[PDB]
Amino acid sequence: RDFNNLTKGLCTINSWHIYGKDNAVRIGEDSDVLVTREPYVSCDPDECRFYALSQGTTIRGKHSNGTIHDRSQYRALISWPLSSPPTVYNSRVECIGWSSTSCHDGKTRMSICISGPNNNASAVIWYNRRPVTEINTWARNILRTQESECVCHNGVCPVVFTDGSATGPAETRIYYFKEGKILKWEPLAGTAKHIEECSCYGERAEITCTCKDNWQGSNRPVIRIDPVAMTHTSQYICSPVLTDNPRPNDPTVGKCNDPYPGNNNNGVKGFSYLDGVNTWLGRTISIASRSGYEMLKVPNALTDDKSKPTQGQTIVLNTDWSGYSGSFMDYWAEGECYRACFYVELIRGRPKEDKVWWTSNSIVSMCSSTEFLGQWDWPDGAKIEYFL
Amino acid sequence: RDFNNLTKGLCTINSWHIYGKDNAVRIGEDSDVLVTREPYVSCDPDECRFYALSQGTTIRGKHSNGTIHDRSQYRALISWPLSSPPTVYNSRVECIGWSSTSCHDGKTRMSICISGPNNNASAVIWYNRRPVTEINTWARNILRTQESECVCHNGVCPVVFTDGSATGPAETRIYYFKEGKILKWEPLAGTAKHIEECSCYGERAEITCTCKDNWQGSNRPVIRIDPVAMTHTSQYICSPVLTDNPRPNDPTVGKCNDPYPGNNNNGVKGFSYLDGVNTWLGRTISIASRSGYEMLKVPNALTDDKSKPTQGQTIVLNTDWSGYSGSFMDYWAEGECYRACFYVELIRGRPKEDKVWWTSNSIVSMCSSTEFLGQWDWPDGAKIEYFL
Amino acid sequence: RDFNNLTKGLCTINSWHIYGKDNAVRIGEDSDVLVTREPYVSCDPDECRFYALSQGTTIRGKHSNGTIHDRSQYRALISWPLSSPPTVYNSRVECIGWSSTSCHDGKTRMSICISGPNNNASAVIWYNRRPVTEINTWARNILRTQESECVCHNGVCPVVFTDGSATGPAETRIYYFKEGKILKWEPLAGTAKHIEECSCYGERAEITCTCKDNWQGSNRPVIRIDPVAMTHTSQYICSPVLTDNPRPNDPTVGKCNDPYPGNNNNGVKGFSYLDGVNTWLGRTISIASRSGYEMLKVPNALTDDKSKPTQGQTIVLNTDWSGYSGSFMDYWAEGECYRACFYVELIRGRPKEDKVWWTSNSIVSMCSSTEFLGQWDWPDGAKIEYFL
Amino acid sequence: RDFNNLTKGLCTINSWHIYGKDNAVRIGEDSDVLVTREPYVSCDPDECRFYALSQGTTIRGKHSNGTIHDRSQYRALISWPLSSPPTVYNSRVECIGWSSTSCHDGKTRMSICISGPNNNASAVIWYNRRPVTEINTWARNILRTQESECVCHNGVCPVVFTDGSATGPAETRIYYFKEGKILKWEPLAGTAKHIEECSCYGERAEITCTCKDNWQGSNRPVIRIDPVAMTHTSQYICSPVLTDNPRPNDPTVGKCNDPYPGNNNNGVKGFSYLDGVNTWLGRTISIASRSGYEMLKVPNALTDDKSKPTQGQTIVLNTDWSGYSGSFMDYWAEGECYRACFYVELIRGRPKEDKVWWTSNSIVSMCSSTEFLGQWDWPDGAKIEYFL
Ligand SMILES: *[C@@H]1O[C@H](CO)[C@@H](O[C@@H]2O[C@H](CO)[C@@H](O[C@@H]3O[C@H](CO[C@H]4O[C@H](CO)[C@@H](O)[C@H](O)[C@@H]4O)[C@@H](O)[C@H](O[C@H]4O[C@H](CO)[C@@H](O)[C@H](O)[C@@H]4O[C@H]4O[C@H](CO)[C@@H](O)[C@H](O)[C@@H]4O[C@H]4O[C@H](CO)[C@@H](O)[C@H](O)[C@@H]4O)[C@@H]3O)[C@H](O)[C@H]2NC(C)=O)[C@H](O)[C@H]1NC(C)=O
Ligand SMILES: *[C@@H]1O[C@H](CO)[C@@H](O[C@@H]2O[C@H](CO)[C@@H](O[C@@H]3O[C@H](CO[C@H]4O[C@H](CO)[C@@H](O)[C@H](O)[C@@H]4O)[C@@H](O)[C@H](O[C@H]4O[C@H](CO)[C@@H](O)[C@H](O)[C@@H]4O[C@H]4O[C@H](CO)[C@@H](O)[C@H](O)[C@@H]4O[C@H]4O[C@H](CO)[C@@H](O)[C@H](O)[C@@H]4O)[C@@H]3O)[C@H](O)[C@H]2NC(C)=O)[C@H](O)[C@H]1NC(C)=O
Ligand SMILES: *[C@@H]1O[C@H](CO)[C@@H](O[C@@H]2O[C@H](CO)[C@@H](O[C@@H]3O[C@H](CO[C@H]4O[C@H](CO)[C@@H](O)[C@H](O)[C@@H]4O)[C@@H](O)[C@H](O[C@H]4O[C@H](CO)[C@@H](O)[C@H](O)[C@@H]4O[C@H]4O[C@H](CO)[C@@H](O)[C@H](O)[C@@H]4O[C@H]4O[C@H](CO)[C@@H](O)[C@H](O)[C@@H]4O)[C@@H]3O)[C@H](O)[C@H]2NC(C)=O)[C@H](O)[C@H]1NC(C)=O
Ligand SMILES: *[C@@H]1O[C@H](CO)[C@@H](O[C@@H]2O[C@H](CO)[C@@H](O[C@@H]3O[C@H](CO[C@H]4O[C@H](CO)[C@@H](O)[C@H](O)[C@@H]4O)[C@@H](O)[C@H](O[C@H]4O[C@H](CO)[C@@H](O)[C@H](O)[C@@H]4O[C@H]4O[C@H](CO)[C@@H](O)[C@H](O)[C@@H]4O[C@H]4O[C@H](CO)[C@@H](O)[C@H](O)[C@@H]4O)[C@@H]3O)[C@H](O)[C@H]2NC(C)=O)[C@H](O)[C@H]1NC(C)=O
Ligand SMILES: *[C@@H]1O[C@H](CO)[C@@H](O[C@@H]2O[C@H](CO)[C@@H](O)[C@H](O)[C@H]2NC(C)=O)[C@H](O)[C@H]1NC(C)=O
Ligand SMILES: *[C@@H]1O[C@H](CO)[C@@H](O[C@@H]2O[C@H](CO)[C@@H](O)[C@H](O)[C@H]2NC(C)=O)[C@H](O)[C@H]1NC(C)=O
Ligand SMILES: *[C@@H]1O[C@H](CO)[C@@H](O[C@@H]2O[C@H](CO)[C@@H](O)[C@H](O)[C@H]2NC(C)=O)[C@H](O)[C@H]1NC(C)=O
Ligand SMILES: *[C@@H]1O[C@H](CO)[C@@H](O[C@@H]2O[C@H](CO)[C@@H](O)[C@H](O)[C@H]2NC(C)=O)[C@H](O)[C@H]1NC(C)=O
Ligand SMILES: *[C@@H]1O[C@H](CO)[C@@H](O)[C@H](O)[C@H]1NC(C)=O
Ligand SMILES: *[C@@H]1O[C@H](CO)[C@@H](O)[C@H](O)[C@H]1NC(C)=O
Ligand SMILES: *[C@@H]1O[C@H](CO)[C@@H](O)[C@H](O)[C@H]1NC(C)=O
Ligand SMILES: [Ca+2]
Ligand SMILES: [Ca+2]
Ligand SMILES: [Ca+2]
Ligand SMILES: [Ca+2]
Ligand SMILES: [Ca+2]
Repeated sequence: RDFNNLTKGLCTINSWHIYGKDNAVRIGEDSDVLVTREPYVSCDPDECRFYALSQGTTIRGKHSNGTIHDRSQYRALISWPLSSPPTVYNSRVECIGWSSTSCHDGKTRMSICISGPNNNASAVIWYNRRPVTEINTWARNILRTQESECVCHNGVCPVVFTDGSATGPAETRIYYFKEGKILKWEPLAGTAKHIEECSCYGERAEITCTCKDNWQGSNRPVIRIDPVAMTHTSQYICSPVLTDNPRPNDPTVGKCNDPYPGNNNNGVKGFSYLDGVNTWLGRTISIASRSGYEMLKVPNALTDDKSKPTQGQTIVLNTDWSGYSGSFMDYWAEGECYRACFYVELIRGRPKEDKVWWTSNSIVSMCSSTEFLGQWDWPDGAKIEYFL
Repeated sequence: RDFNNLTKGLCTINSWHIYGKDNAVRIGEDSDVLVTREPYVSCDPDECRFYALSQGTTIRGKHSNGTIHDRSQYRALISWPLSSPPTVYNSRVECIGWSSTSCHDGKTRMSICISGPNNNASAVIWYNRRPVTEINTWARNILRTQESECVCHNGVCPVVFTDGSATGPAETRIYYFKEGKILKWEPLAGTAKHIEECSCYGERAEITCTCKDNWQGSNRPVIRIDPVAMTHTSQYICSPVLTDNPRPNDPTVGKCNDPYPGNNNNGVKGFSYLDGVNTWLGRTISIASRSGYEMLKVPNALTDDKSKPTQGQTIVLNTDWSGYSGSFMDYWAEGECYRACFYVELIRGRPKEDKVWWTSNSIVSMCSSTEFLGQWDWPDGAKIEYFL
Repeated sequence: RDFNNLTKGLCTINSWHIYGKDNAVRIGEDSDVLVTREPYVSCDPDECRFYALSQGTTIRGKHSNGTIHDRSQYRALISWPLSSPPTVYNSRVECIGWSSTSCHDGKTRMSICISGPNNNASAVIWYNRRPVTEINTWARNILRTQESECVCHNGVCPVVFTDGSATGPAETRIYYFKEGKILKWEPLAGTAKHIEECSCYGERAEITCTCKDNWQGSNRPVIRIDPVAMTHTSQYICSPVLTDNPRPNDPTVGKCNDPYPGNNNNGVKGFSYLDGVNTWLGRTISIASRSGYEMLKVPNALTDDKSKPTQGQTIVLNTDWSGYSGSFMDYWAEGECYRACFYVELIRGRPKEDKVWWTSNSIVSMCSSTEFLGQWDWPDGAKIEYFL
Repeated sequence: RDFNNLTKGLCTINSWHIYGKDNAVRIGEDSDVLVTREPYVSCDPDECRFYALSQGTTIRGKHSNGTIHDRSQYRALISWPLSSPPTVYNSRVECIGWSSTSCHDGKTRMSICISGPNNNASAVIWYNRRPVTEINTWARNILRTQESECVCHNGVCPVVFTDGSATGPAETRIYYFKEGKILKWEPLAGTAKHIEECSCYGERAEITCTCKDNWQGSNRPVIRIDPVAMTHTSQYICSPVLTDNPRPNDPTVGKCNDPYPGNNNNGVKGFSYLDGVNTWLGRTISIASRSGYEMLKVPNALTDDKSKPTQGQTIVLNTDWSGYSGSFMDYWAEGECYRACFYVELIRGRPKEDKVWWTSNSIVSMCSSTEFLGQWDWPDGAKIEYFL
């Protein structure tokens, strides 16, 4: 109909309720489920769906061997009905590639897939299910993007890309698209020293992205975008409650404009909702591996370098595997506020579980509740032994 | 379009005709059928569908081992086309959880799923396929609901929940929802001493629920709801034709306001159509187990403590496994009256058939006929030996 | 929109072109294809689909053992997209039962399924996918119907049913339905001595049904129905070109009002297009078994007791298995005439191929061409050995 | 809505971006994927889909044995969602046969399938999913057509057919269809000596077809059609950059009106975009087998007998199997020009890989970009050893 405008603020997050869970690995042990990774969730005005990068093979299939690898010609961005697993028969291919993002502007959806060899990748921007624009690699070193939904305001959908080194300064760009066309792009500015895999959400005409500094920071970089002025700023979450993985133990004081040191060249896609006292941070429980997952209410985390948790909710036990996590919201829901949501990728297989030769995942997702709900843990649920 | 109003009375039930049957267990022996239990049927203005709580695994899958358990993080309310089996590829997830209800108000559908550990469960009410309201456990002991469809009148959809003990007094509440929002809730009143798993239907602006007294009664408690005044009453079916399972043998006189004694802390979800002389009761044939199923016309069963059968129809032979049973009607059918319908869950596997490690079921459903139709029996039809 | 009216006459049939073929048995050797029999084809204003009676199991499934049996509680009328096979995942259940018919009146579809034990069967008439009317057995001996599509004119859809003996006089009735309701029914009249499994088509406000005399005739009985007056007549195809199976060899003169003798208590569902010189008869090539299939142009076959073929087309070689055959037309196609169509059931398995324990079939269907097209043969195509 | 008119010219092709890839063989190793060959892509105003000739069996199925054969009664033209594989459950049958073409005229789609024995084949033209016209073989020797999409202009959709010898002069006809009806047909004229499997596209009210001279030419014949005047011309691509397979090595000067000699009675379906300096030719890398695939910018290839490449892009490495290739465009995309697209059939199995008994393929497809994008190679990706 008309382009969606981020006119609402976030609902008060007093807890998280279960939203969707596909049990993909459990089910796929005996059905035609595609191997995936890098999943996310994204809504259209009339439906919300699961998304992920397929590996072009079923989990039980012999070609599942080797799926620990991130980039190949057999990957594609696929979407499928909420809480169903990604099967060969119900998965819709959005585009071909090994890195992606996607978002609905209120009229139709834009999907972006990057493919290519490491030194010669290219992004193709699809709009209304047709290819419209292409962008060639600018630094010839793994052109890559969000791996979770983008956000639009009045037809303008900003997207963060990075090209170049993963362990030194790289060239990050913010593209402002409208109907799949490039209105403008800027180089990253601000104090964030390295950006990768941004998780974004929008509220009150502003888009907030919590990304990952693979190079040096264990605290997360944040990019705040003005989609009208088509400008942005960047900094790090000030809070001592560190949210990357791996990471050092939490200090008593964090860093607002520099990476918090202790762990180099590694990390995991993650997210946060930065809204004053209504601030919630997601993170793996383990400081060493992609294990467990918890949400922590850390009032003013973005700007307070001594902020610590006032409430929390465990999502996945530390004795269970987690993975990437990102933000999304149903911008077309009823009500006066946007309900914050997120997903956690529950990785199974390699490298942690090497008795099998594949790597895949399932998805669990929650949204906020203004109630103070009881908590449960949500593991993948599959028994690896069954796959042997 | 407009909210549906319960303006019609029930059609005269002179017999029951076959409505739907999915043969899920037979088919699933060699196809991707999800393991389920707690099924039901519910109609939208343009389609009627089968519903059930998936176990997050196929029957042939290795994760089917252990599905005798009722609550886990791998369950979800799913719906699928009438008479098809619940397959991985055609099952639509309504919400995540281990206890549910769902009903269409004429404009859109409300689905409710409860999830959580036993001492910290919560219900999330979905409307128009979006989460709208959440209710935290009030007694910290297995918050649970109907396991069959709710009913709406002018947008108001009452739902019966129970939280607390299964073998002593508990806290049952009647919630009046409208567009997924809580208009009001009441504690249970009347003479019913314990309520669980209500089976409801509506006619002439009144909603009748036949539930189960797990604690003491072998006769069934009944809750009659006024969805306009948003008030209710409760009693037991007066009839000596006892309809819970297990149960003692039928006496010559029943109880109207107390549980009929003889069997404690056990029972099965069931239903009835209480409409004066047009009254029909469903029940297992066996007084000891979930075996067989029959419909008995017991005129004035609700109010006559000496009422006995005047007609009957066998649905499932006593040599075949049955299970839960509940009511539903197509409130959007043509004609001058609502045609009473019901389903019977045909449980296969554990605990009765323990040579297999799973527990699942298929569904059979009938609706009333004003004709006096010949009868057939409708078993699940699967051979357990094939699964060995 | 509006009820369809049989305003056109048949197109001139100069040959038959391939219309649809599902290769169900070939495909089902390694995919989730339901076991079926008694198939047919029927069109809606916007789509034409394959129909059949499922056996409630896949062909590869262990429950396929015993599917030679015609009636069980596990059968149902299913429909699926033209030329696709009947799979667990794409088959839509129309109703439950072991004998059926179905037809679209231009506004919506009426489907009829009969279920029950032999002495207590009942038909339930569905309209707009809802049960509307039920008819109890009148002779307590296998109430049964067409097994191919019915035909409507101005909302009136006549259907032929038979109840009683298969080897002596029975009680055949013609029901005139409108919106699933019974407007009227008549007992069979005319000279046809026994009627079963009528194959019908409509043209110029008249409905012609070629049925089967299981009792005595090797020539086929024909019922011509006036859907406006709601009256009918019956006789036999006069032609010496005999079209039942089994049957004696063709004589030089046939019978117009008596069964042509030579074979008792057996037969096969079949069809014909009786339109003066534009008359075409279908039949198995073998006089002993359901083997092969051919179309023969026999001018004035219905009324000329010495009529013999003037043209022909082989459909299935005598070295290949055939089975039931029936008529249907797309009453919603463009043009000035109705194009005659038919299907042939290609039965595989028992009793002819007893190395397997199942019985199923695939479907081949053709429509007429005004051209004189070259001919091909169309076998099922599966290798039974693969199933061993 | 209204018939589409070829009002735009081609976009400038500066490189090719990835459009779709189904990874059919990889996926089908462990899922219900139909065996196919002769694939293509074709768009409707609201969706673009993959098309191919099914073999009526899954790849893992036992009936896959022998699928190297081109014509049988078990083949059919099927279409399925872009980039999904052709599965038993998502494949839509357009018509039955072993040679086909299909195209949308802006209002609805026309599909053509030819079936029959070699000496008695016939084409049936479907429009709006109904059979409308039939054409009998005129030379009694494998009536055959494009194997890729046709193109329409103001409702007129020309199609090229060939009947007769594959190794001597044959009878090629150009049919001009409108709503499935024949408006006119012409015999082939011009200097092309033999025509088979034309790949066509339209721009500025002209339709260009790059075909294959199976008899003598290693350079490709080209047919340019005027869909308004319903007339055409034919010649060969003048360029010395030879594009059939097998073929001799490239000379320094080609032939404009005669086949370039060196290889007789063999070839492969291929295509080209002939647009002055914006000319791009596709071809296998190997001159001996269907191995590899590359796009070469050869300015004025059609008319310049000394034209050589000025740019290029490798699509499939010479160490990977290719096959047929053809053209298609989304005539309903936004913008001022038509974006040239093509697909490459990646054949697996026999005859090159004879350790398996089947022959199938997957599909890769690209569209042009005005950018100068980096290149990747796109192989089928399956490991034959897994199928052993
Ligand atoms: C039924 O359901 C309800 C609802 O869920 C249940 O109630 C919830 O219970 C939760 C668990 O108790 C609770 O979550 C905790 O909240 C704490 C904050 O509240 C307390 O402090 C505030 C502020 O003073 C008070 O107002 C309030 O009254 C409380 O006293 C958080 O602090 C908790 O998080 C910390 O602990 C957990 C372990 O429990 C860690 O995993 C987590 O990371 C936090 O601790 C680490 O980080 C901090 C900050 O840097 C460090 O100081 C600390 O030492 C830890 O650091 C180590 O560990 C991390 C992670 O591994 C590592 O990176 C670091 O380097 C160190 O090694 C926790 O979030 C909910 O708020 C509460 N909800 C409600 C509404 O009440 C109820 O129990 C359930 N009922 C039943 C019967 O089960
Ligand atoms: C073709 O189809 C038609 C249509 O279906 C077939 O006709 C039907 O036939 C049915 C079977 O005969 C019949 O069903 C029975 O109806 C009885 C009522 O009718 C009779 O009584 C009335 C009232 O006097 C008369 O008007 C009428 O003329 C009849 O005489 C019911 O009473 C029957 O139910 C009882 O019996 C069955 C076993 O048959 C039990 O399973 C059932 O639970 C009932 O009996 C138990 O309960 C009562 C009440 O407390 C006890 O008194 C009794 O002792 C039993 O108690 C024990 O068992 C229960 C259950 O296990 C346990 O809990 C308890 O503790 C005790 O141990 C039965 O419903 C249909 O009405 C009839 N329909 C029609 C339209 O005619 C026809 O036969 C078919 N034709 C062919 C050729 O097959
Ligand atoms: C390319 O394609 C074209 C188009 O398909 C091919 O041309 C077609 O070729 C067909 C086969 O030749 C042909 O079909 C036959 O047509 C005959 C009628 O035409 C002839 O007679 C008329 C009338 O005089 C002439 O006008 C005309 O010129 C012809 O001369 C039919 O009579 C044929 O049917 C009979 O024969 C077949 C076997 O071929 C039997 O299976 C069939 O049942 C018919 O014969 C039985 O029945 C009759 C009637 O009672 C008996 O008299 C006879 O003895 C047989 O009876 C025995 O067998 C039956 C069945 O088993 C049993 O029940 C009984 O008891 C006895 O045991 C046949 O239909 C097409 O018309 C023709 N089409 C066209 C447009 O030309 C062309 O060949 C192909 N090209 C190539 C290169 O292959
Ligand atoms: C990142 O991505 C970019 C974008 O893709 C990469 O850049 C591309 O690199 C490509 C590979 O170098 C390049 O493709 C080549 O383009 C040549 C034309 O450009 C050159 O000549 C023009 C004209 O003078 C100059 O303007 C220009 O500056 C260049 O110098 C083509 O000529 C190439 O095709 C020929 O070579 C390939 C092998 O590379 C053959 O397979 C192909 O068939 C062509 O050669 C055969 O055919 C010709 C014509 O008859 C014969 O003369 C020749 O001898 C060959 O003949 C034999 O082989 C054939 C085929 O087997 C057989 O039939 C015959 O009988 C003989 O046996 C090639 O197309 C892109 O244009 C370029 N793109 C851009 C935008 O720059 C970049 O490298 C990537 N980066 C990294 C780091 O990898
Ligand atoms: C989002 O904001 C823009 C205004 O910036 C709205 O766009 C206007 O919509 C009406 C109706 O389509 C037009 O007549 C105006 O010209 C539109 N645009 C501009 C850019 O002025 C848009 O409708 C808003 N979206 C919603 C859902 O209300
Ligand atoms: C069910 O009853 C309510 C009346 O209580 C009907 O609601 C009215 O509908 C018309 C048309 O939508 C409105 O103009 C009235 O204001 C509505 N509501 C009320 C609450 O007054 C409703 O239409 C009835 N449903 C049906 C199917 O007739
Ligand atoms: C089939 O015939 C009936 C007439 O018998 C047509 O029905 C009339 O249709 C118009 C428009 O719906 C009405 O105003 C008339 O009253 C209708 N019926 C009768 C029974 O008189 C019907 O439209 C015809 N069908 C088609 C497709 O034209
Ligand atoms: C393609 O060209 C034809 C004109 O040749 C357009 O057809 C005209 O469309 C309008 C509206 O449908 C009619 O009133 C004219 O009579 C149509 N036809 C002719 C043949 O004159 C057609 O609309 C054009 N297609 C598009 C998409 O614009
Ligand atoms: C099922 O689980 C039980 C309990 O863990 C185990 O002992 C049993 O062997 C399992 N059965 C199968 C077939 O795996
Ligand atoms: C099929 O059933 C028959 C009869 O019960 C039995 O003897 C036979 O062995 C079964 N065949 C198979 C393969 O199970
Ligand atoms: C395939 O068919 C050939 C030829 O009939 C046969 O010899 C061969 O063994 C078959 N291969 C397999 C795996 O069945
Ligand atoms: Ca880091
Ligand atoms: Ca399988
Ligand atoms: Ca009880
Ligand atoms: Ca007979
Ligand atoms: Ca050639």
